[PDB]
Amino acid sequence: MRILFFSSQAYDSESFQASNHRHGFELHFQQAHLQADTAVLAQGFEVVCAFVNDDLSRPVLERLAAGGTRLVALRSAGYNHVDLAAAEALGLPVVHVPAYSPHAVAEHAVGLILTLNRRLHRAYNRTREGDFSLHGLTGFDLHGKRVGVIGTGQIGETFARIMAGFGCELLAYDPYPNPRIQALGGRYLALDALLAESDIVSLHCPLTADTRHLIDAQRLATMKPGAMLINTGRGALVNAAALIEALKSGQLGYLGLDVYEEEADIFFEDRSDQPLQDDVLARLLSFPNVVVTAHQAFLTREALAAIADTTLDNIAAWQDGTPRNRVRA
Amino acid sequence: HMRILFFSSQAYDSESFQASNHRHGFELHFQQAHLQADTAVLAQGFEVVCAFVNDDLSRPVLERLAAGGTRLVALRSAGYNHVDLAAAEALGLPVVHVPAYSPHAVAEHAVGLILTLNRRLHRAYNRTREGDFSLHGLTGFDLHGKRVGVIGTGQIGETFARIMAGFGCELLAYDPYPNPRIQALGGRYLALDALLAESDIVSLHCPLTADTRHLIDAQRLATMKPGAMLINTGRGALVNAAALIEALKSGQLGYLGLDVYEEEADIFFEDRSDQPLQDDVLARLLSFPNVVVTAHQAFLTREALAAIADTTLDNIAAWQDGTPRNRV
Amino acid sequence: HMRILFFSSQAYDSESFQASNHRHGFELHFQQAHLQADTAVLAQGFEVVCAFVNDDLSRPVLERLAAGGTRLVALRSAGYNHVDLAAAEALGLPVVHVPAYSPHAVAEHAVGLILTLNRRLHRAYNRTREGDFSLHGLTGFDLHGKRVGVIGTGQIGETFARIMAGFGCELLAYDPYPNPRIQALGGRYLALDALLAESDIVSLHCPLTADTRHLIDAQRLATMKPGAMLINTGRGALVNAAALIEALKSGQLGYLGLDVYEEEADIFFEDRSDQPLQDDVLARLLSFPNVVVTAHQAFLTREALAAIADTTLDNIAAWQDGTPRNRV
Amino acid sequence: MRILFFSSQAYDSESFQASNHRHGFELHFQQAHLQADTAVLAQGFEVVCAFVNDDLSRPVLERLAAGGTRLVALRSAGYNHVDLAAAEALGLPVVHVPAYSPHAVAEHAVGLILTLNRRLHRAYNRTREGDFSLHGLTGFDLHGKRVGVIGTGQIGETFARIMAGFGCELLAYDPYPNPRIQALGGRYLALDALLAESDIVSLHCPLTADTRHLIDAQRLATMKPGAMLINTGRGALVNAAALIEALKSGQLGYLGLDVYEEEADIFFEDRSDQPLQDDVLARLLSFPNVVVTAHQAFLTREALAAIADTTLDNIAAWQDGTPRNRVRA
Repeated sequence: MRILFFSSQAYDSESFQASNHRHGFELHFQQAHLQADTAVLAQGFEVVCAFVNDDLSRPVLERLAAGGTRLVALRSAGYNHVDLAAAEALGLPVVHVPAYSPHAVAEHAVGLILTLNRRLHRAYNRTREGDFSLHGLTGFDLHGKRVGVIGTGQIGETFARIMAGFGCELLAYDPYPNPRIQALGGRYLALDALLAESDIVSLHCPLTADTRHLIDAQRLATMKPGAMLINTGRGALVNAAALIEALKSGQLGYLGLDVYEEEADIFFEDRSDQPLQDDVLARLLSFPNVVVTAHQAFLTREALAAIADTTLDNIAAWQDGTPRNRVRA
Repeated sequence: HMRILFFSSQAYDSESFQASNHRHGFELHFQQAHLQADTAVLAQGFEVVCAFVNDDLSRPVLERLAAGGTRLVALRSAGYNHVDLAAAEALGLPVVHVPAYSPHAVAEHAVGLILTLNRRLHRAYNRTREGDFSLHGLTGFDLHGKRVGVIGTGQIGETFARIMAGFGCELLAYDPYPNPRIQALGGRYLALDALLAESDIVSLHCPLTADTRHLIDAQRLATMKPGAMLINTGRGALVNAAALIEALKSGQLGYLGLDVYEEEADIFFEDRSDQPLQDDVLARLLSFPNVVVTAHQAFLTREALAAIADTTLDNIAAWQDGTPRNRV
Repeated sequence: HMRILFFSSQAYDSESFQASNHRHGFELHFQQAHLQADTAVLAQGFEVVCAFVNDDLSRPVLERLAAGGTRLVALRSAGYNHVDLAAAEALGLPVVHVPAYSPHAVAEHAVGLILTLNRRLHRAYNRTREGDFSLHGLTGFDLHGKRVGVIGTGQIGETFARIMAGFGCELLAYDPYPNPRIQALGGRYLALDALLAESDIVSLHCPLTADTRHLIDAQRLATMKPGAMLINTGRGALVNAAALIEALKSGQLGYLGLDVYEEEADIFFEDRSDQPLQDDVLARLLSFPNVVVTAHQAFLTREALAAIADTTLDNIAAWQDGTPRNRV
Repeated sequence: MRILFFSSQAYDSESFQASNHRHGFELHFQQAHLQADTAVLAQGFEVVCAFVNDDLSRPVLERLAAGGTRLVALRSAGYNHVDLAAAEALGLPVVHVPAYSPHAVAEHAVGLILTLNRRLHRAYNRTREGDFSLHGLTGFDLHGKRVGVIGTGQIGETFARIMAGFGCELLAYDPYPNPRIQALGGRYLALDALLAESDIVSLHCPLTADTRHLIDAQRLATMKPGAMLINTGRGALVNAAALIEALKSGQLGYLGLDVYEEEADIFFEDRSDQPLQDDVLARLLSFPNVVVTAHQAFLTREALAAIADTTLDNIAAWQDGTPRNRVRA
C-alpha cells in the first residue's frame, strides 16, 4: 500500500517513518504542494496524505481520482482546503485527525504567556547582540493573577490545570461546565464577567457559527485594560482587524497567537522573500507585545507521533472498511 | 528629612521606589550614571546612597561618600560583590540589602526559559516577524511526563518544583536538607549524580558556597543525560561556563537557559552592543541556537520590584530609627 | 564667558562639540533630556541653548527660556520645524542653524542604502549571524550599466551623481536649473516624468517647496519602471508614504530606501521600541523585506558632525561679536 | 544531452534555463548534495553539474563513472572538493568557470564597506523594531580616505575605479603593476606601506603559496589602528584566527568577509538549527563590526547569467572535443 505525502517537512518523514513500524506501508515524501499542476505526481498512488496548505478543490480531486487515488488522508484536524461535496461526488473518501495532543497545545499556550510576560523574545535579541540592558522588560507575577479559560474541553482543561499550578485564580466559561475545572479551584461565570475580570484570557472553544469572531471589537472593549489574550484555538475565534486598534490604544496589553483566520494561505511556508499581502497580519507582527507562531502548538515529537499513528491507523481502517475519522460533506 | 541618591537608575527603579515611598516621604533623587570614583561627588550632601550591583563600592568610592556626608549605603539587590565591606566597616558606613528575591518571579522566569527553549519561541518570533512561517527545526517536546531535577529546594526551588509538578512532570530533587513539601508535590529526593543522570531538565536553585562552586563542571555535564536541558537562575558561579561550550558543541547538552553568569556584575545591566564583547566564553554561548541568556532579569516583575523597594525603604527607615535591619 | 546648555544630547554631540570647542573655550553642558515645558527650567541661567530638531521650541518653551535669561537658541541642525519662529522674533530671541549638511556624508549614505537593498546585505547579515549561510532570495543586480535618475542636482545630488557614474551607471537628471557639471559626468537632463519611466534607480535630492511637496505621489509611482528602486534621503514630504505601500505590495516598486519621513521630528531620534508604533504607514513600511529605513542618519559621520559643531560654535561666536550668522 | 545538477537552488534553475535558449540541453535540477549515497541519481546522465559543496572525492567519481557519467561541469571557479588525480585516473574530465563577473564582485565589496561604515545592518534591525536612536551608528566619510587595493587584476581594478569615484585616495600593491590603476589616480607602493597607510584594505590577489595567510597576525599588526579590512578574494588569504584578537583589541576596526577558509564545508547551507562547530567563525560572527556574507559576491542576475553561459558553453565545447576551461591535475 503506497502513500504519497505532499507539502512534506522533515518532521513529517521522521514521525511517519517511526509510526510505520507497525504498518509497513510504502511511504513517499514529496516536498511540493499539492495543486492542479503537481497532482500528476500522485498518479498510481492509492493514498495521498495532505496537510492544510495543500489544494484539494474540485479540479485537484478530479485529477487524483482519474489517476487512481482512492483515499485522501489529511494529517491535520482541519479540512477547509477540501471540497467535500466534490470528493463525495467523485467517490473519494477523506479522513483526518480528530484532535491534537492537549498537553502539547496547552503547553504552547503557556509558553506564549511567559514569553510575552517576561519579554523573552525581546531579551534574547538584546543579549545575543551584547545588549544586557533591562529597560522595558519588566513583567508580572503569574501567581495570584486571574486567568480566564474560554472553553473547558480537553485542551482548555489541561491549560487550566497548568495555570492552577502557578497559583493563578482560575475563571472559566463554557456552555457545559464540568466538575473537573471546579476541582482545580476554577470558578465558572458569564463570558462577559470573565472578560472584565481576567488578567489573561485564553481561547479554547470550538469554532461554530456562535463562536465565530467571539473576540470582536465589543468583546475586546469588555476586557480589563492591559490584559493579555492568547488564541491557540482557531483563527476565526477572533476578529484580527479589531485587535489592532486595541493594541494601539493600550486597551489590549499583550497578544499571543498560534492561529490566524487567513492561515492555510499564509502559514507553513517561508514567505520572507516577498511583501506580505495581508495588512492586518503585517500590522500585528510589528507590535512589540505580540508574538505569532505559525500553528506550532502541536509541534512536539509526541504530538507529531500521535498525528502519524492516528493517520496510519485511519488508512489501515479505510483499507478494512471501518469508518474511522471520516469527514463527510 | 531623608535624602536618597540612586545611582545606575532605571525607569523601573524610579517607578517602584516612588510607589513604595507613599509611606515614607523620603526625597528621592535618581541619577542614571554609574557610581564610581569620578561620579561619587554627585552624592555630595546626600545622607543615603542607593546602589545596584554594578555600581563601584570599592574603598576609594566609599571613602569619598563618607567625606561627602553619606552615612548609609542601601543596596537595592541581594548581592554585594561590588562592595568592599571591610573598608565600609572601617569607615563606620553601614551597608544594607535585600535578603532574597520573590520566589514566584524567579521560578516563573526559569519556567519561561524552559518553554522558550523547548518550543523555540525566540526563533519562531524572529521568523514570523519577517514573514517566515515555516516550522523546520522548531519541534519541541511535551513537558508532561518528563523528569525535572531540582537542585536546591529552598524557597525558589520549591516554588519551581510546584509549578513543574502542575505540568505533570516527574519531580526529582537534591538538597543537603530535604523537606516534606517537595515530597507532598510528588517529588523524589536522590543523590546529585543520580538526579543528573536521570533528569530531562535540570534547574539550579541552591545557594553558592565553597561546596556548590562550579557544581556543574565538565564531569557533571558528562554525567547528565545526553540532550538534556540545563537552567541556571541561581548564581553564575554554580556552573563552569567554559565546560558548557564543548557540551553544547557535541550535543551532550541539548539546551541551556541562563539568567546569571559568573562575574555578570561586570557585564550585565548595560547595553554593551556598540563594542566587541571581550569574554570569549559568553560570546560563544550567546550564539548557539539552543541557548537563551537573560541578563539577571528573573526578579524583574512589578511585584518583585515592589518588594525590593518596600524592603529597601523599610531598611532605610529602620537605620534612621537607630535599629538597623538587613545589614550585611 | 559663554555657557551653552545642550538638550537631547548624544554622546556623538558631546564628542564633536568638545573637539570644535578647541578654538572657543565655551562652557558646554550636555543634558540628555528633551527640551519641553517642564525641562526648560534646566536652562535657567544659560545664555545659549543648543537644540536638535526633536526638542520642543514652541512659544511656551521659548517664553520660559527668555524669562530664564537665555538670549540665543542655536540649532545643531539644518531643519527647524519645531521652532515657533514668530514667537522667537516677538521675544527678540534669535535662532541660528546649520545651513546644509556635508554632501559627501549624505550622498555616500544614499549609495549605501542602494547597495544594501540590492545585495540584501541586511538580510544576509541576519542569516549569517545565526549560521544560515543559504543564499535563496538574496540575488541582486549589477549597478554597472543601470540607469540612475537624480532628482535635484544641487550639491548633494551632484555628489551622488559622481559616485554613481564611477560605478558605470548611466546617469539621468532632473532639475529646474540644470548644471554643466552633471553633463561633464556623462549625465543627461530630461523631463521628470521621462526620468521616472526610464530609471532603474531614482534618488531624491531636491529642496522641499510647495512645488516638490509629494513629488512622488501615487501617479508618479505608477509612471516609474516596474520593479525600480526609490531612495529618499532628501526630505520626508517629497514622498507620499501612504502611496508607497500599495506600490510595494504589487511589486510596482521593487525597493525602497528612506533616511527621512514626513513628520520624522516626532518619531525619529528616540528608541520607541518599548511601545506600539502608532503610525500605521510607517509600521507597514518597516516590515517589508525590500525596504530599509534609517533614522535621519545620512549626516552621521565624524566629519559631517565636526562640520555641524564648527558651524554651530562659529554661529555662537558670531552672535557674541554682535554680527550674527545663519539666523533663520 | 542530459545534465543533472546537484545542490540546486532556485537561482541556478532560473539562470541556467535562460542560458539554455541557445543550447536546448535537457536540464535536471536535484536539490540534494552530491555524495556517496546520492551519486546513484546521476546514473545514466552524461553530464553532472556540481557546485563547491558537492562531494567529488574518489569514491563519488568512481560511482559516477561506473554509472556512465562522462563529464563533471563545476558551476564555480573553485574545485577544492574535486579529487583531480582520481578523475584523471577514471577518465572523467572536469571543467569550470575561470573567473566571476568583476563588477558583481567589486560592487559587493563596496556594499560591505558601506554597510560596515554606516552600520546599516545594525540600523535596519533597530528601526524595524521602532528603535530610531542613533547611538553608536556614526561612520566616516569615504571621500578623502586612503583605500589600499591588494591585487590589481580585473576585480581589484574594477574595485579601484569605483572607490576613486567616491574621491578616495587609491593605494595599490601588485607584483605586476599596471598603468590603468595609475590613470585612475592610484599610487603603487610596497605591501607594508600600503598596510600602514590605508584606512580601508581590500584583498583581490590570487591565492598561491605566497599569498596564503597574507593577512596573518604580523600583517594585521602592520595595519593602521581602527582600519577596515575587506576580503572578497579567497578565504585562505587571511588567517581568521588572528583577526579575532585584532578585533578584540580595536586594532582592527571593521571586517567584511565574503569568503572564509573553511567555506565549502560551511557555506551555502542553512546551518542555523545546529551549533556551529567552528569556534573562529562563531566568534567572528558575534562582533558588532563584522559582516559575513556566504560567498555572495557573484550573486547577481548578470553574474549568474555569465556563469550559466560559460558552463553550458564549456559543455558544448567538451562535446565537440574543444579543450575549454578544463581543470587538469
